[PDB]
Amino acid sequence: RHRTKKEIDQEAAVEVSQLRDPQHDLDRVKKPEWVILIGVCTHLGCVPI
Amino acid sequence: AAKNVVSQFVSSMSASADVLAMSKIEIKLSDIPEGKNMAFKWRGKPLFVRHRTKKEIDQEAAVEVSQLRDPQHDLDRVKKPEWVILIGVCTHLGCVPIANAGDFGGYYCPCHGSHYDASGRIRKGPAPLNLEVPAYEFTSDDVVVVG
Amino acid sequence: TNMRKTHPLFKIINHSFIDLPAPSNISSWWNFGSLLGVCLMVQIITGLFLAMHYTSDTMTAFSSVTHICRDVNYGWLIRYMHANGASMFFICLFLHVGRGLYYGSYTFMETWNIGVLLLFAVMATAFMGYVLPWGQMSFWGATVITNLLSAIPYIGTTLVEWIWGGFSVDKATLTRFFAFHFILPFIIAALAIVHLLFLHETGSNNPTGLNSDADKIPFHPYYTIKDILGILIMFLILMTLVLFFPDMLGDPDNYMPANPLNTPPHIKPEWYFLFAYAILRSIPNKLGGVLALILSILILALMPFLHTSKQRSLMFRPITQILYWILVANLLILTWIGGQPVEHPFIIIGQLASISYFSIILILMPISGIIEDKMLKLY
Amino acid sequence: MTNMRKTHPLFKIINHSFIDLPAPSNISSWWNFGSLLGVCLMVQIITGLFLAMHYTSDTMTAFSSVTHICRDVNYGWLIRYMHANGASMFFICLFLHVGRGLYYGSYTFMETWNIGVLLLFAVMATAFMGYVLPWGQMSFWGATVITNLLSAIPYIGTTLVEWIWGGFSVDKATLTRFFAFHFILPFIIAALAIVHLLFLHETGSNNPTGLNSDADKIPFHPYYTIKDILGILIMFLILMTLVLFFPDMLGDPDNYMPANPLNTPPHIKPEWYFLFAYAILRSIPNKLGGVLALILSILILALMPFLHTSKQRSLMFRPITQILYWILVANLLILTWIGGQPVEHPFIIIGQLASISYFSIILILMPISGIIEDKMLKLY
Amino acid sequence: GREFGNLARIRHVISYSLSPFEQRAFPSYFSKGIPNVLRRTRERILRVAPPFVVVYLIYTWGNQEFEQSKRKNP
Amino acid sequence: SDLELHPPSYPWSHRGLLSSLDHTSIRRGFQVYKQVCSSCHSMDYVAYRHLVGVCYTEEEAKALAEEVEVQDGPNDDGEMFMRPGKLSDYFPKPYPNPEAARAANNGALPPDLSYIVRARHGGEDYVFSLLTGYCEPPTGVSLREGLYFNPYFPGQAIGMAPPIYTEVLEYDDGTPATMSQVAKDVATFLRWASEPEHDHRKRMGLKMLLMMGLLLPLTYAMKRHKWSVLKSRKLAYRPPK
Amino acid sequence: HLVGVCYTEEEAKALAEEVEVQDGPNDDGEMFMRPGKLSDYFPKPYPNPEAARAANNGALPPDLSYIVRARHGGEDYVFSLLTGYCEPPTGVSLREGLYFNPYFPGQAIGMAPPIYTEVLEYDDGTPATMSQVAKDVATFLRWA
Ligand SMILES: CCCCCCCCCCCCCCCCCC(=O)OC[C@H](COP(=O)(O)OCCN)OC(=O)CCCCCCCCCCCCCCCCC
Ligand SMILES: CCCCCCCCCCCCCCCCCC(=O)OC[C@H](COP(=O)(O)OCCN)OC(=O)CCCCCCCCCCCCCCCCC
Ligand code: HEC
Ligand code: HEC
Ligand code: HEM
Ligand code: HEM
Ligand code: HEM
Ligand code: HEM
Ligand code: FES
Repeated sequence: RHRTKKEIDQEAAVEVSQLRDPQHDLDRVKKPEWVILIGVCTHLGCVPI
Repeated sequence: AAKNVVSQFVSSMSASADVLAMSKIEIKLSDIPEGKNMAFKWRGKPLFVRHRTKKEIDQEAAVEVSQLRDPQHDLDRVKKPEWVILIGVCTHLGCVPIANAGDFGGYYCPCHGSHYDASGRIRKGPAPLNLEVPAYEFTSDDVVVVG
Repeated sequence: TNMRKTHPLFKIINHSFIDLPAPSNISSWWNFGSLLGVCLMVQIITGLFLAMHYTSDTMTAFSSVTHICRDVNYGWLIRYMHANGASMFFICLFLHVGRGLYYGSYTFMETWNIGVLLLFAVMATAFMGYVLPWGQMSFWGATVITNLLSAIPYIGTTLVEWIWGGFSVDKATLTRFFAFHFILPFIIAALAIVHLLFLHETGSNNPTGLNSDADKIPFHPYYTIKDILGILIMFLILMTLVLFFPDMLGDPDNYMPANPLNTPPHIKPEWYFLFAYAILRSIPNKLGGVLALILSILILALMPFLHTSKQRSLMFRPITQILYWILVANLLILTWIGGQPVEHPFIIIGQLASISYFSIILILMPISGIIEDKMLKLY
Repeated sequence: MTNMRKTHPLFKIINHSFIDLPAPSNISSWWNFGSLLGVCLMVQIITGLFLAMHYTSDTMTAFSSVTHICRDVNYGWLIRYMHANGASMFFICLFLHVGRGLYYGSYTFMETWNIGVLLLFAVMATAFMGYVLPWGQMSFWGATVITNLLSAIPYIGTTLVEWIWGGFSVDKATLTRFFAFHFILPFIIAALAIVHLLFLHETGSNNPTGLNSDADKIPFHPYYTIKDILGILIMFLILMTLVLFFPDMLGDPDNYMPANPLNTPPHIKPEWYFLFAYAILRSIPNKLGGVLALILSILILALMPFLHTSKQRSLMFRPITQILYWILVANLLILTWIGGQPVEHPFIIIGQLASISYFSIILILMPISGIIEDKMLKLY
Repeated sequence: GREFGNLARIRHVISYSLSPFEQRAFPSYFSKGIPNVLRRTRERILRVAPPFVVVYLIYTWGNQEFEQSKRKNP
Repeated sequence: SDLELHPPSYPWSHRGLLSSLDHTSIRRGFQVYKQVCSSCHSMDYVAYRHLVGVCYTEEEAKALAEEVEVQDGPNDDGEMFMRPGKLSDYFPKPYPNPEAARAANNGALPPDLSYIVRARHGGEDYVFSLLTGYCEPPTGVSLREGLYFNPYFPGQAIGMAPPIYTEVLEYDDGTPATMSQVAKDVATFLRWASEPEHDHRKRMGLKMLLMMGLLLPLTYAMKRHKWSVLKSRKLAYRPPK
Repeated sequence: HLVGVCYTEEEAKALAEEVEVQDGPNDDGEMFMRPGKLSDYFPKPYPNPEAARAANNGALPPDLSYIVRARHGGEDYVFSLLTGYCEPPTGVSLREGLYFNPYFPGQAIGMAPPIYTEVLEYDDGTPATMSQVAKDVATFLRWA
């Protein structure tokens, strides 16, 4: 996904401690302008939108 | 106990139920008019069922055993002469024959140029032998069992 | 003149099963050893009749197993006795190793080491056989335990790419696991021949631990009919476990087809691995967990050098008997904890269980042996 | 202090069988073929183990899995053609092994000879089902021809052939059980070879002179170890030149077509190491007689120890029986050639003559020649 | 080697045996079997049982603490 | 919700060790599956010939398979063609591929029901509690539209609309088609579908139990005989002093 | 398989890009069509052998993936068959749809003569004679 800069600022404003899974969101992406990820729902493999 | 376990292990290697359902596949009706060849998918092979009249059977009764390419006369292979059962497999390449064609009005192979006889013999052509006839048992004349 | 002592093929059978001197006082536990051999033959025989219909392909493995159960004559019988015979094989194996630990049978060091090689081989064989039906639990258990086997730096990732034959578990892994699962019981059978050969140079042990050469009996007809009776009792237990509770020990999640995008809420191996699994996740470090699993299974190999008493059996050692039964209790607790999810209070119970397991085997039993030696006025 | 070679038990076993085994000093290059058969058996185990890691016994995905081995698996062509040409080299080694046994009178080691006969039967069965396994045109049609030939024994032929097939023709059940049997059978071959070596080490080995070689015997190490290494490396030379330079001369090209139950090939012949027996089963125009003649050809090879009438063991000193032996060898060669030929003039009469000459030489002519030679040496 | 004939050296020992065909296979089965079963279990029960007793205690306490932990806090 | 309600134990006719399935209930449950559950669920591993000798006769299952179109092919001209079914054909799939099933069922995939009582903890108890446990959602939780509250589904959010009510179908043998009766019949049919060998297994187990109860004291008696030569043995000692 | 043998990776990728391959099913649950990748096999002209027999006048054109290893003579047979299309001799009647090739067994093949002088334009300035085309395609079939 080619993301948006408002989404970039909102997700960079996300606190690390309030997240369920501890992982840094700035280090989640290499380039901050794009998102590349597995599109698999972790239940059974439903396709998300 | 030993006889039971050994018999069960031997009987496991016999033909399974899906094979039994795929071996006596065709239980024919009488939906075939007088003279029409029709096709079935039996045991992975085209199986031909054709009705015949005694005029053509007496016409084909003048084929001698001595002058046949593979010797098989036209009187003993069928118990009911009015119903004829063939396998539609060429011995040359594995094609399908189409009936009532040629000078004899027999089967014709469109792959190949060869004109089979209407009883299933290779009349003219380089196929080394005839069309094989399976085993078949007779119930009442609406129904014939193949196997 | 007679063929029993002069014919070169019947001489081996006479030396190993007919005129072999055996202790006159060995209990039913020794029958377990012969039972293990019988289970091996049973598994091999039933395995061969699974191999006449199994198709090692990811499209047609689950379907082939269902065709074995539903369309092959008595195929459900053969499949479920193969599964419950693997379970009975591990039950008899565990009691065999427990007999070896209790009655001081590890002093036969060559026999003990060929034993632990056999144990490694049968654990790997049962692992790859459980991967073989290609259900949900087979795929996900294989992926989890092989990915944690990949934890070694600079070496483990190339080894896991070589084991998988690709990026993850796929058709190449399934086919090579089928080949390995078929061929490993024959190395197991040859190693059992070497096991028996290394045993027969010195004879069996007895429950008292003493020199039984003062009173020994031939193997025939006594232990012949005793092992026949043990075989009959084992076949009662196995056929009750097949014909009445065919999936009590099994896992229902293996009955769905392998969906690679369907991660189950719980992922477990079979029960006979579970204790090592609970030693695996008792340490929050992947190298530490895998190496601790290796020590938890190789402490049996370290066991003959941890013997300190001037006696051999535990028949006259009550404190070390208490420590042994605490060890068996701890092993049972480890199996239950490995069955359980990784939550409170299972994490601390599993940590204390693994710590007490290693402390009891490594430290506490030589201390108890030297205490009983001092207590018996000999040290 | 002790010797770990002679006191440690498995070291004692390998010291008895391989290091300090008293072997005859004068055994020729024909004695290398037992070790050649053993190492070629091991090559077959290893190459088949690596072949079964990608093979899938399924009639929709067997030929395609073979092509996937050939074209996508790294060096899969090398392992596959190593397996096929190793089967051919294995039967070459078997034929020369049995020829050594026939010439030098080694069949008087009777239980060793009979365990060998059982080994030969198992190996021929194993290679037959292995050739069935790639599911080409020739594999399916050779399996069909062999099993319909087996269906001629009375009152149990049809039941046994439909039990072997798992159905009413050769289909996927036959392919899966043939893969299982081909995988399992060489381990029974290996166990029977262990029994073969057991009986031979109890009875001692034989020399080309046929005399009692215990007057002059040498240890196996290092002499026959280095001779066996030389023979093994020569066999690897022959096997690897036939893999890398002529990979498709001992097979047939129409095994590279997929199996078609409708189309039948005009020349339905088995692999070359069956062809002589094939000629015997076409030497009689009766199917039961042909099956019986094949199995009792191998059974008179088993019965050969009972026909020894001479008072000398080896054929070193017996020239008439030497001439008869080489007539038998050339008769086996033309039996192979006739089995590789269609049923046409003049191959029926030549095949019949070859069969009756083979059975007359094995049964009748060789003991009479032994009697003649004993008379000519003033024995009786 | 380890065959009958040279296993050990026993002197001055006399053994008496009967045929199996003239003695009972179950001679006083219950009346002498029940007291030896009670004697054997009395000799071994204090070594064997209390580890499995505390196994049952830990099993029940772990199940109860797990079902309490899944329960929320009103 | 992380905590999950467990299904209770229902007193099934086949609950006991030697009690077989009720084949009339298997017949009625197959009628329930054909009329209702076959619209969205598949049973790819069960064929029409499997019903012969269990709950239907030969001509009955022949007619019930002949009233089904099966895509046979390929034709001699090289195409697929519809044909009447036969006894060797399996139960027809509702959808040609799982993604069309997802598209027709709001993303959720209806599972194949050949092993669905062998693949769930509870089995036919779970299936009965799922089909009869539909209720309105409690307060606090407000689920998404097109989902349904079921306390027995793990996660309590099922994508399956409740297919069972009173008189959802008819019964040819004259049975009141209530909610619980239809659910019980279809659970019995699903247990038969997962284990077609169930009754034969229990019969063989009964023969096994009787044969083992005969064989164990006799083999024990042989052991006691051949060991009673040794267990009555007495030893004496003659020290020379 | 063409990279490192005949073409570079960009050339073979461009060759596979002109291919139009069946794939799917998509999120909507049906077949769709895509340009081909490097991991796409060579396209079958017909979906099944019955349509192949129907289009090609009865006879089935075989798969030429092992055709040099499934014929005696190897690529000598392929070269002799492609260049050996001649008229039938005196007396023999050739049926329409069949052509006289003496190297085909039975001497009555169902294959029309597929090559002649300048049937395709080579990209390396090669004369496109029928013998050159036959020798090139025989070498390619030997490689294949
Ligand atoms: C001085 C003792 C006197 C006992 C007198 C009893 C009554 C006598 C009169 C009646 C006769 C009864 C039967 C006699 C049986 C044999 C003789 C006897 O009583 O022995 C006592 C027995 C063994 O004696 P001994 O070894 O000296 O005891 C050391 C204690 N540890 O020792 C015992 O029974 C004690 C066993 C205690 C075991 C405690 C185990 C606690 C830890 C278990 C942990 C398990 C794992 C937990 C999970 C870990 C991870 C979280
Ligand atoms: C007459 C004297 C011997 C022959 C002439 C040679 C004379 C040499 C004189 C000088 C001495 C030189 C050195 C001698 C070295 C040792 C002796 C030697 O080589 O002898 C010749 C040799 C064996 O001769 P010998 O076995 O003694 O004769 C048989 C007696 N009944 O070999 C022979 O005799 C030749 C044997 C030829 C056999 C031909 C067989 C033809 C038919 C084969 C059919 C095979 C296929 C069958 C197919 C059936 C179906 C179609
Ligand atoms: C179309 C409306 C369906 C009808 C008719 C039946 N089922 Fe169904 N089922 C359907 C869907 C879309 C799902 C998935 C639900 C989800 O949220 O993922 C299901 C699921 C099931 C299950 C599995 C439940 C589980 O926990 O795994 C079962 C056991 C089940 N359904 C049973 C069942 C029966 C017996 C039916 C006939 C009366 C039936 N369903 C009809 C869709 C539809
Ligand atoms: C459509 C007109 C085709 C063209 C273009 C090519 N081939 Fe063909 N071929 C075609 C048919 C219908 C057949 C079957 C003939 C029969 O008698 O059944 C064939 C056959 C072949 C064969 C097999 C010959 C054999 O002995 O088995 C070969 C080797 C062959 N054709 C080669 C070939 C080559 C190299 C082509 C490209 C120049 C080619 N064919 C084109 C139909 C058609
Ligand atoms: C593959 C499974 C195994 C088989 C088939 C097997 C087979 C046997 C057999 C046949 C015996 C002789 C009969 C007996 O005394 O019980 C035996 C004894 C023995 N085995 Fe094993 N065994 C196996 C696993 C093991 C393992 C894992 C160990 C090591 C922990 C082991 C160690 C021993 C010892 C020490 C003895 C000697 C018994 C004594 O004298 O006390 N075995 N085994
Ligand atoms: C050479 C002998 C063996 C062969 C050919 C063999 C073959 C097979 C095959 C084909 C399967 C898959 C079929 C199925 O899952 O029902 C299987 C499964 C299995 N095998 Fe084996 N096996 C052999 C020996 C063993 C042994 C010795 C063990 C025990 C260690 C074992 C344990 C298992 C297990 C646990 C399964 C999985 C059962 C399940 O589906 O749940 N096998 N085996
Ligand atoms: C499965 C293939 C076979 C293997 C692996 C095998 C293995 C061996 C080995 C290792 C030897 C000892 C070395 C030697 O003398 O060459 C030998 C000798 C022998 N074999 Fe075999 N053999 C096989 C087939 C046969 C057959 C089919 C026969 C029977 C015709 C046979 C009969 C003999 C005899 C008689 C000897 C002793 C010859 C002598 O001592 O000079 N072998 N075999
Ligand atoms: C246990 C060890 C063995 C295994 C696992 C094994 C496995 C296989 C496999 C998977 C194939 C199919 C691959 C292919 O056909 O291209 C095969 C083919 C074959 N095997 Fe074996 N094999 C073994 C031992 C043997 C032995 C001892 C022989 C006889 C010398 C033999 C003779 C053959 C033959 C003739 C083929 C057909 C080769 C071909 O036409 O491509 N195999 N084997
Ligand atoms: S291919 Fe049909 S008769 Fe020639």
